[PDB]
Amino acid sequence: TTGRIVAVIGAVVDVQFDEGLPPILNALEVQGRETRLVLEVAQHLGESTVRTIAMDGTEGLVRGQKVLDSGAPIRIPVGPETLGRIMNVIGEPIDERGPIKTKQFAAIHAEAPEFVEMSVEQEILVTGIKVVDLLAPYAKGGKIGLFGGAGVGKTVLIMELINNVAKAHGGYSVFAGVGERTREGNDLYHEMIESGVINLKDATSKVALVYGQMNEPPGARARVALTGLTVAEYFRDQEGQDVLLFIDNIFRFTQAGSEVSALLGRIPSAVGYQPTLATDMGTMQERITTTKKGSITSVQAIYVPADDLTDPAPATTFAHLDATTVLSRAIAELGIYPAVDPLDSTSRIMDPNIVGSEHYDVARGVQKILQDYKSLQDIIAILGMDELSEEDKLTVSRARKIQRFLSQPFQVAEVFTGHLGKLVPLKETIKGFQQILAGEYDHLPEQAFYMVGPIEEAVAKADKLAE
Amino acid sequence: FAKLVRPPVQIYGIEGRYATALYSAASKQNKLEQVEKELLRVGQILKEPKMAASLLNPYVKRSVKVKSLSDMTAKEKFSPLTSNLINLLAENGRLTNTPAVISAFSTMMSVHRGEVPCTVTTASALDETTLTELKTVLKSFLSKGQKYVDMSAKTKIQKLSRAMREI
Amino acid sequence: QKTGTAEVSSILEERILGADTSVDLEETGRVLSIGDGIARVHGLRNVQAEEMVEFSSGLKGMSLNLEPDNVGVVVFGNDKLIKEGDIVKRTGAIVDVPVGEELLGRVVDALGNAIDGKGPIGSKARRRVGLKAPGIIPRISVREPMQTGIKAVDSLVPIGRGQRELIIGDRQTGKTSIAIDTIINQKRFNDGTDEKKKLYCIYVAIGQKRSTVAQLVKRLTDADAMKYTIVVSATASDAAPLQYLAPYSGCSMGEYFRDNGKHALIIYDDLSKQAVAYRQMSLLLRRPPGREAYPGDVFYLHSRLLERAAKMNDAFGGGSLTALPVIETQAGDVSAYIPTNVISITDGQIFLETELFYKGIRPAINVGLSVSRVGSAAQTRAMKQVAGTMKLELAQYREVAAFAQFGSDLDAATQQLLSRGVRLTELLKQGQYSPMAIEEQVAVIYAGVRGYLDKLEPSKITKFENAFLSHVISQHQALLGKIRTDGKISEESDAKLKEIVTNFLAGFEA
Amino acid sequence: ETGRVLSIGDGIARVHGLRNVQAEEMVEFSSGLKGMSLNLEPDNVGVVVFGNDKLIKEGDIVKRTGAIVDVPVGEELLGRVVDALGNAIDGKGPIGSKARRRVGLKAPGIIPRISVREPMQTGIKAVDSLVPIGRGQRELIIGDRQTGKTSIAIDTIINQKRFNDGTDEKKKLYCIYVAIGQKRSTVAQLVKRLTDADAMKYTIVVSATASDAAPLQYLAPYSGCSMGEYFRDNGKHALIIYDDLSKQAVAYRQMSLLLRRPPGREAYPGDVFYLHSRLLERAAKMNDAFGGGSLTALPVIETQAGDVSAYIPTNVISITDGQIFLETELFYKGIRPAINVGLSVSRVGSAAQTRAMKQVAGTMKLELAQYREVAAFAQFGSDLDAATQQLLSRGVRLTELLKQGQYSPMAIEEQVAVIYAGVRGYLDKLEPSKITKFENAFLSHVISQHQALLGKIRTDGKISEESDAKLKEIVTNFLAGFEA
Ligand SMILES: Nc1ncnc2c1ncn2[C@@H]1O[C@H](COP(=O)(O)OP(=O)(O)NP(=O)(O)O)[C@@H](O)[C@H]1O
Ligand SMILES: Nc1ncnc2c1ncn2[C@@H]1O[C@H](COP(=O)(O)OP(=O)(O)NP(=O)(O)O)[C@@H](O)[C@H]1O
Ligand SMILES: Nc1ncnc2c1ncn2[C@@H]1O[C@H](COP(=O)(O)OP(=O)(O)O)[C@@H](O)[C@H]1O
Ligand SMILES: [Mg+2]
Ligand SMILES: [Mg+2]
Ligand SMILES: [Mg+2]
Repeated sequence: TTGRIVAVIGAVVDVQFDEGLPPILNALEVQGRETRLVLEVAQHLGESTVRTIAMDGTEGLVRGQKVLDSGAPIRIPVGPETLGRIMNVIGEPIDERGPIKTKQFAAIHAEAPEFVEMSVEQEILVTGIKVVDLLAPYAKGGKIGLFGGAGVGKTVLIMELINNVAKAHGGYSVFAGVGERTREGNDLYHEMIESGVINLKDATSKVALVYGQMNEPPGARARVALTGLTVAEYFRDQEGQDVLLFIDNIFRFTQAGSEVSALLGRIPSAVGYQPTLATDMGTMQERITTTKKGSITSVQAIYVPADDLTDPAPATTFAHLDATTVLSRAIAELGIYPAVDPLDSTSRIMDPNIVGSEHYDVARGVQKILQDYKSLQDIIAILGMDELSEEDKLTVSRARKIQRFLSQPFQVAEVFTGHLGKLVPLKETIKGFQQILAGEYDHLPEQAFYMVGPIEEAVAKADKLAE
Repeated sequence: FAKLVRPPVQIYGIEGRYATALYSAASKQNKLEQVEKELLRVGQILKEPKMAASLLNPYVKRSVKVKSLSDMTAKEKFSPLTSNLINLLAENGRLTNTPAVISAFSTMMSVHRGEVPCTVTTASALDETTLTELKTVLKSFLSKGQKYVDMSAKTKIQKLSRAMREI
Repeated sequence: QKTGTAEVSSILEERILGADTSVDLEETGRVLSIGDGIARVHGLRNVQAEEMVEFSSGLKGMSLNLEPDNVGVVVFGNDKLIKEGDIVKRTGAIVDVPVGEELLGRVVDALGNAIDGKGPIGSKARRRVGLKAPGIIPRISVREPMQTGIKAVDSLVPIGRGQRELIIGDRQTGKTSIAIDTIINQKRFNDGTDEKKKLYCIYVAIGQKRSTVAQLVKRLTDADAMKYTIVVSATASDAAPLQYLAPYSGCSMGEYFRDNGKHALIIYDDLSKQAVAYRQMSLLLRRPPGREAYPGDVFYLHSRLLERAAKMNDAFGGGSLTALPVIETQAGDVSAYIPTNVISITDGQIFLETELFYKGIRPAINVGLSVSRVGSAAQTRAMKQVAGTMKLELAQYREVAAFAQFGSDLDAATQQLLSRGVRLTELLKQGQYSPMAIEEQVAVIYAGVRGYLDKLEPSKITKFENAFLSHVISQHQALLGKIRTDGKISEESDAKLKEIVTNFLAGFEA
Repeated sequence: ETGRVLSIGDGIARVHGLRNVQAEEMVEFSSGLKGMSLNLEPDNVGVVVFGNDKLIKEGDIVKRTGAIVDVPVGEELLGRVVDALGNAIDGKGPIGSKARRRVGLKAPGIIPRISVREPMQTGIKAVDSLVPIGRGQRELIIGDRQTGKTSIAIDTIINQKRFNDGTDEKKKLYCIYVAIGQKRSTVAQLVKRLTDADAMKYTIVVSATASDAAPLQYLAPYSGCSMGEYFRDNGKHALIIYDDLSKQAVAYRQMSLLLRRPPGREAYPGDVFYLHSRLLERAAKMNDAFGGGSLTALPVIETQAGDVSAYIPTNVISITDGQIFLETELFYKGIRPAINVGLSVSRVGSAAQTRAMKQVAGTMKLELAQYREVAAFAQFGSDLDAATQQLLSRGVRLTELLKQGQYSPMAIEEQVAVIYAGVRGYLDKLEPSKITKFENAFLSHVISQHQALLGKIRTDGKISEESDAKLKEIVTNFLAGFEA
């Protein structure tokens, strides 16, 4: 029915209802705004009152203002006419192109794909990024996570991912920027119109955009990700299609949840996250999945607060992944972009009975030698290098080569690197390392592997640096 | 479950919560007025030199304080469906509170009737009308018949201002 | 705040008028408020502590706070289906779960319901998830082996039946595999003819994603292990009290086999995630936060549960429940609140480490930190007469590891221990999903622990053991199968071994 | 028109009345004091007083304004010094404030914008080569106290003389400078510094300091933003510097705690992120269809013992488009301005330089993060192959280059001059202990001789094989004339 605001703090408005107490989750309508204001219901304090989160700023509201029970959960422009279009938290379009035109709408608060719908098929999605493919390949239609502290190359990676993986793809992609930089959305729109995965003219757009950046309220950010996945959940269940869902940054979801949690009546828990950080994540990751009906390759990027991979946010995220690429500040700081930690990155399909004994045996061999080099690391740098074995100056030599050959000039990073982009096919990666490992280049100097593509392009820099 | 007669005075939010009850408990049997006066009386059945040895006494408790309030109800001019707002405050340990619960009973009664705006210098305009500042003039006619930065701030300072004609 | 629930308007009004909904709120009540999975309720003036109630909208709930003026109820499910007012009703409900053999092969949820989509469970019996554990006297000292079939474990960290050994380690180190392979290995006993040696497996998944528990059961099915395994699963998007509960259900379904002279193994993967859930309920219930914000009963929680695995003396069936709880540690901190607690409750730890993992040590068991307080007693004699030595030798190898590097020229006496050490170490490496039989193990360890492998390049060892194992398994199924049933290594079997080892190596490296 | 005061203390007035007051709407007080609504609760409005709450007493009168909070705007502010509400405080009588913008403005969404392409020069070799800012960028200055965090933002405004005293209407940059939390003794000494070097003219300076009330520091950097929003929304170029957000946050914390909003990490309130996020988004590079106008923002953060895990410093870094780190260690070591190249990033890269700089320093940022690590590996006196003998034989000299004086920016042209000297290897054979008496000459020698070459590179902003050729001798014409 109709309801009247009783109280308002920051982002949490309580409302009172004569008769029609809206069920939790039910989207409510603020009457009297120069721009639409929705209030996702959050609890029944009782006496016909309901506490709620605002999907925009409450600047202006007034005790008694008119609120209307929209009768059901936030609903969005799910459907095929979302491609090329920048949606938002509540459906409303914001590329300025007048209503998104569809007669199919779905609530963003769904249940989750039951046990029996689970698909157990996993096959290697090659990305052409050497480090990921060699040591921790992603899997077609699986949950992938990009771990990173601030500034280590999380976002750039996901670009070079949407560039590679999502271009040579004839299905549908849904990129949803939750809680990060507005500059970076505008930035992608135009790259994605230069490439024309978004085409303003025809209807050949292969990419739905949902957006709710670090400039919006906690209400928004807390739900922007619920929207962008409702969008990609359609393209899955219907088409049976191969939906690529990118998020950046799934962290801002729990942070956003944090900001209001206080004002919602929660004794805080460890590190001061919501007492619900756990399940909030669960009933929401458990939706970004692959059913028998369809498949969603998911590439989330997770902020690691202060790089502490144990911070209850990134920590709890790990359970929900099938392949995790973890980014290292110490690696980046050495100039080795993409700063992937070849010893904290993991895939479920790194099984010799899935990738073959050549692949596997070769990855693990690289992983090993890098680990061994890490071990000699505080002998040598404080107690004389040449005091090493013969065996060891050798496993150092090769290691540092291997370690650098693992870098890649990214195509979306030419602006930084200075070298033209690159991209290596899985089998030339396996081969490249297998060689270095085998002792076939112990003669070429270090820098020759730094930032080249296929292994030969290092033999190139091998003379270019020579004479 | 039951729906509630929230009369557009509302009042509280946390404590005089019993009050907000009986504008809805009363408005079924339209006995609003039967109590508007009933309470006025109990407000002093307790301010006696004979009722304060329990009024603020955690000594007797919810035993002989509720069934010794079957007296100051049944006996006197009460014993209706309002001998109970006591029998509640009796049990729910808030007899020490009723004065405030009656106070608000009023300020919610005289907003179905009167209006409360007040004059400047003396008593209540009780503008019991369908329109605010309509009868604000025609009822105060029975009242006759019974510039340099600083000087700026110092002129509004006497107009509608200060400690002067206030006394 | 000052006031108090129940006490206001909605409720208040009607204590004046005269309200008469038959059930004086004894058998029912109504929702005073609801959010974050907590449902405060008026009435139920007759509910018991921890009783199960039914919501108007059909949902299930549990009565954890019986406060004076209201019952605080935690909601088994999404709560959009609850609103202020809904009537709540005592169902006379006992929180119990389906029990007995009719579960093997099934995948139930936290409460016992099939979710494998294979319809009804023919549960002939029910047992309450909330039960005291066998006291002091019903028990006898753990002695029968519970063999995981993992070389590192069965030799250096023996688990017996009735024991609670903890798989503990940072994330992504093989904690769950240790559990899996253990289940798998159980089959060889279950398809034999010895009842005394069969083992039924409950594996409780708490807090994990479905794409995982699924994957998991596919693997347990491909091994044909599902046939003797119950898989209880309260996944990530299940509500809290489910996860909180799941392990006690699991315990109850194995506690059945225990009390019917049979032998069960339960895995609680992951006992850290259950804690989290219980924490959540405790916090929203507004119960005093303590360290890491966990309640004062998050010890009491796990110690109630894990003290329920035991070895019943003969007079009680002879049965056994054995628990492998699994704790995720953060940056290896085993002094954190939950690790501390569990490590405290259990009687052993198998710690797994990431550096070990990548160095090559897979399984990545740190044999120095790992321990089993049951120890030797849980081991067959054969195993005991090689494992002993190995332990000691690796221990010395450990004391002198430093000189690996800055020691390519040192007392030929300790040049020795290094060699033996790295070799013994290679022997403890093992592939995934490939659990070995105890007599097989004793053989391959015997080889190294007695010298015979000392003059072989470490590299080749995992290949030698691979072929050597095979040779005896097809050929001398003779006095291999005899090492097993006899239990020990006979004066005679010692020799038939030295003959096969030395002469086979001979020809191997030739 | 408005009502009572329920209770007052600590800058927090509870009010029983105001029944139709907007949340976030500013009220006014009996004594003529502007307050503010922030807690709209059932039975009262908690109001954050914008000044000394001694004058307030129980019972006073609070009256609505109807307005959400706003401030003076426009060129009528330049050269002035205003408190957090716009009021002038340099004793020069009111500003000509016809323009009046709201503080509580949300930031430009996706469309109104365009990739940051416009070089915002600092005149600091260090910054303009290795972490270059551009108009619309947020680049954070972070560091321990007394590391040089301010002599960055000051040296930069003092650089904008050159452009603001000329013709080219794009190269012009008007400067706002919020001063949150500091002491007046300093705000002043700083204006005096601006004034002297003659830059004060193009520069608002909003100042909410130590003694100013709490909500006044809360608000200050927002106010100073609106003032810079105008300059962009009307086709011009603004550079606002919040100094510092650390002190602001602290202030917001106070309000929040006194308002009884349950405390979080380090006592701060939940939205303490939202606070800096939203403010800092409001700096953008507007797209042509909207003015072409910009708002570059240098927020400033102060760390404890270097701890960048501190709630705040980690938040603000996650927000800005990169940052400069400071480090006392380098400072005393001689590396003034103390920067830490390897740890400073500019998330806009060369996309914000002239193609003149880019050519002398576009892959030298990933070189002084490897020459770094490759002199920390072979620190000790041994032997290293033919490849890594040189990288060191260079760098030591190169660093002596970004060593720069204070209050003495450089125009991009000259920066390209010296950077060229080394990067092309015309210093690869000189004892570092001289590489300063050198530059201090070779740059006053090629301003007195060739205003020629500078002319070109300065204008077309590039080094054609033409320009390059001339250089290739002007240089050489110097090393041989000193040592050889
Ligand atoms: N004995 C082994 N040899 C080689 N690889 C192994 C071995 N055991 C496990 N792995 C690999 O290690 C990976 C993950 O180990 P896992 O059993 O999941 O431990 P975990 O502690 O449960 N990690 P997680 O459940 O995500 O916190 C898998 O992909 C395996 O294939
Ligand atoms: N490039 C430079 N060369 C030599 N001295 C410098 C240089 N830059 C700054 N200084 C000096 O170092 C001091 C600190 O500079 P400042 O800008 O106040 O850093 P800060 O961290 O902002 N100090 P504070 O506001 O207390 O935090 C000054 O008093 C300067 O004169
Ligand atoms: N592929 C890359 N090659 C070289 N440098 C990179 C690469 N990716 C990121 N970087 C460096 O890291 C910085 C930050 O990248 P970003 O992905 O935005 O961090 P975040 O992980 O917080 O989103 C860049 O601006 C850049 O200088
Ligand atoms: Mg990013
Ligand atoms: Mg696991
Ligand atoms: Mg400063």
